[PDB]
Amino acid sequence: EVQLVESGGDLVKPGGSLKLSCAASGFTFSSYGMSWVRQTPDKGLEWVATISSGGSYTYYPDNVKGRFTISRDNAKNTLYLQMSSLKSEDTAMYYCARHEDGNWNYFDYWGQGTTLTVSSAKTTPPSVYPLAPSMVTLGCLVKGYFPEPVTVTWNSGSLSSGVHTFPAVLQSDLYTLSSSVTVPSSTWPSETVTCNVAHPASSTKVDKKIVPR
Amino acid sequence: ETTVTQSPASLSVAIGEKVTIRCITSTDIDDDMNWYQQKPGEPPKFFISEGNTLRPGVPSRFSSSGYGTDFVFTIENMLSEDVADYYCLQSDTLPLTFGSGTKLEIKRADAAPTVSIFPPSSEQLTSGGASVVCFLNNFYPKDINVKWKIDGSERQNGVLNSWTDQDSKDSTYSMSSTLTLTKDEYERHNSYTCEATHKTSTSPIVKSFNR
Repeated sequence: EVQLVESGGDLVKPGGSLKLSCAASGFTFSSYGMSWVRQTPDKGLEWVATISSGGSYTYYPDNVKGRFTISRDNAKNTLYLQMSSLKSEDTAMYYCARHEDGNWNYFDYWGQGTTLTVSSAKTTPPSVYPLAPSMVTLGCLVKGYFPEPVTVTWNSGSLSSGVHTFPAVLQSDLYTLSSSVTVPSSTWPSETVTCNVAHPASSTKVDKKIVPR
Repeated sequence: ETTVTQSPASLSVAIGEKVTIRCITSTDIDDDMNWYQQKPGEPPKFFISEGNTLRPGVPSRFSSSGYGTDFVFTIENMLSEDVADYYCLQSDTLPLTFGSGTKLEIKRADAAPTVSIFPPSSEQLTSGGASVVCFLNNFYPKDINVKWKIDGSERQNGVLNSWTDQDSKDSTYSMSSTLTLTKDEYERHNSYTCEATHKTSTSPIVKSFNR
């Protein structure tokens, strides 16, 4: 079965450089054309670059030619995307995809995708605030972190039902999001309800207990 | 180069109904039109390739037609597992260009939002800030309007709103509304209220607190 796994997504300053890599397995790599496609919530899917099976031909759209460089290592079965002079506009999720043809064609297989963030903003852990007040509804406010992502669970994943975690919204400089969980009234505050927030970027992990005010 | 106009952008339909998505190319593209399905969080999934040929493994209820500039993708009868985003891609000339997509929504019975308000947490006031959160949960349709009134008077500066995707269990929506404001501004007022007008109610459902 075909498998494509890319890595290298990270936070980078404008004008900086990055090198995404894509590991391919489950098929004879040197026979297919490979490619990079990026996706944003406001511009959708967007083809970034394609390279032929032999590596001889490489194609790029205008907006990215000159700065990006696609390349392949047919011995290692790895694909690469060298990016330079990144712009805030290159911020996107980058997908590694295969072409069914030896040169270029439609895309039949896609990797999980790696996310790139170009910004001058500094990595900063979030401030976690507990939200205290049939069943009751409690919440958690994760404020001012950067970059994404942040992992929010309740009782370390013990509370699954009734949880709503809203998409982070880019504030002015930093992100902020909220999560709410609802539980039977007989279980709170008679039972403790903690909210856990992990921000891998800053190696931070906070546990905030929701106590009645 | 070649431009592809997809439509409709978003389509709300109920289970079992026919779904028709259209993609029109600016230039004759032959039969080199492809279609992809994308569920939230996951990457695109190849459904139909050049020549309107179904990719193997895709249910027969999916199909596409067209040659030239007018292409049609249809789902005979939409099931729960079909709720996703669909994209068309022309692979006739560089640059490869995709359609803008069609986001599908499950049409379900209306439902009022369960609103609740939270005054700022102690430790936040301590750090000089004061955010007031208001959760409006499990409602539908998604269209709703929230307004923050700091003592009868409305506020527009300092509001952050986030919505969730259609729930994969009850097909409903939920949104978070956060009124942030200086600790001072906070302490120097009293009645904070969260007003929400939803298709499901004549009277704007209100939730407030004092001090």
